[PDB]
Amino acid sequence: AVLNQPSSVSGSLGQRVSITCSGSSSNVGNGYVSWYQLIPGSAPRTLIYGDTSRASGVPDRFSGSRSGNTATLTISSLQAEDEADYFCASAEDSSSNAVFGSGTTLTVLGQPKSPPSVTLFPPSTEELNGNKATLVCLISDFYPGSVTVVWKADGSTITRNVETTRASKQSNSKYAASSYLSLTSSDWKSKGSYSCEVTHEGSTVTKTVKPSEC
Amino acid sequence: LRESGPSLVKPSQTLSLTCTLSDKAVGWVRQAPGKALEWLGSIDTGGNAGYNPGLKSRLSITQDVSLSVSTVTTEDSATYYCTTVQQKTKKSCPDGYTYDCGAARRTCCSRYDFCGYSMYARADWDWYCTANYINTYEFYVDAWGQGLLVTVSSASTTAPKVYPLSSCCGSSTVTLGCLVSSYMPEPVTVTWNSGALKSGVHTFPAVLQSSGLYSLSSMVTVPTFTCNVAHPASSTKVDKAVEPKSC
Repeated sequence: AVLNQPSSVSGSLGQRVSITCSGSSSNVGNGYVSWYQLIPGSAPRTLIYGDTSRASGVPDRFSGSRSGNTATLTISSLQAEDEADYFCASAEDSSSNAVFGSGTTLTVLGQPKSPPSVTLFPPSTEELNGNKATLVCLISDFYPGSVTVVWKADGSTITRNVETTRASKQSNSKYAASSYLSLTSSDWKSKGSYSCEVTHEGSTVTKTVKPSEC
Repeated sequence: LRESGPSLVKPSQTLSLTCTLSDKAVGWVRQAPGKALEWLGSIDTGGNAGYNPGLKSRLSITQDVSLSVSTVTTEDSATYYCTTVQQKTKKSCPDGYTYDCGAARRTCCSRYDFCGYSMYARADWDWYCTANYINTYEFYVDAWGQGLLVTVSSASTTAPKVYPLSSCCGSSTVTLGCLVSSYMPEPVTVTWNSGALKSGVHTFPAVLQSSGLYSLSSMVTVPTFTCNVAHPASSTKVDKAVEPKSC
């Protein structure tokens, strides 16, 4: 048995959002549900216990409700620091047996668009003291969080040996990502220029390193 | 709250952690990567302990709090949390029997004039009274721990080699980094100047090349600087200095 939740919910900043939690008489119908918030890198924080008892430190914007076999959690006056996964929970057939909802990820829209900052690092002397060369392209401080990255070498797109991470939120609620080019030392000194091309909302930022001038 | 234990165990072994006074009820919640929260076990003040029925058989919890799972498999790789639980069971007269008679009789009655009667003392007792009860359970989690990710794998703990990241000498806002390359498994923690430098720091998510080895970078922005990398699976703590290029 598992409690059904919507996969995701989204709203504009300062607004209201609602998340359901549909169970049965064995679990949700038998009493009062519980809610928890998970932000990546942060420990989960209890949001509501009982049908409506606000958490020990949660503000008034969060609200709870229940009608029948489905419970709903409400978030008013949305903020940017409320992007998180929210989990409903309750007990079934035992007071020390718990069941959780499938989870719901909330995203607040309408934040100011920001262009990405790009920094392209050359291989370190110690890494080139083996015979590997890793170029590191660090993308940061962009919104929305969807960039595309291509690598160039001597006016030609590089197809092989490229790995890029998905974008993740920062502490200032802007997005960041990184891309890696993994070569040998002989290949690093083989070509004359390497470029990291980052595309975001129809606009491109390009950084270049030259193995001769580093 | 604080959980402690190994970050990597081989398949078909036992995984044991510990939580770090005794005037509370602590429970263990685990979450596989991307999956939903999964209840494991609780522990009250009196020594009792409630478990997931499906995961009870391979689970235990004993300390003077420390848990233990048996014959772990790849499906046991998860982030294990230590929570502060607050369970409660409340027996209630099945409603209809509007009057809850005392504890001496341990019965519920539709009319109060039948409360001073033991079970089946009166021939009419069966219609207006019963001895059963309605069992309703309440539960939540008072507090949480940060979590300790434990990875189950047949792979061997490979420690990372950290490299400094500095720009080619070719100016208004300096940017340095630290490349933690080729480690296994997750996670690693990067701070700067032992944490004295908190502003302008981002530690990117990890990447996985074809070799199955993780790499990640941490960047710092500034107007010397030493990044501190730590890998618990290899007991490794490196403090590599980032010295800028002369040129």
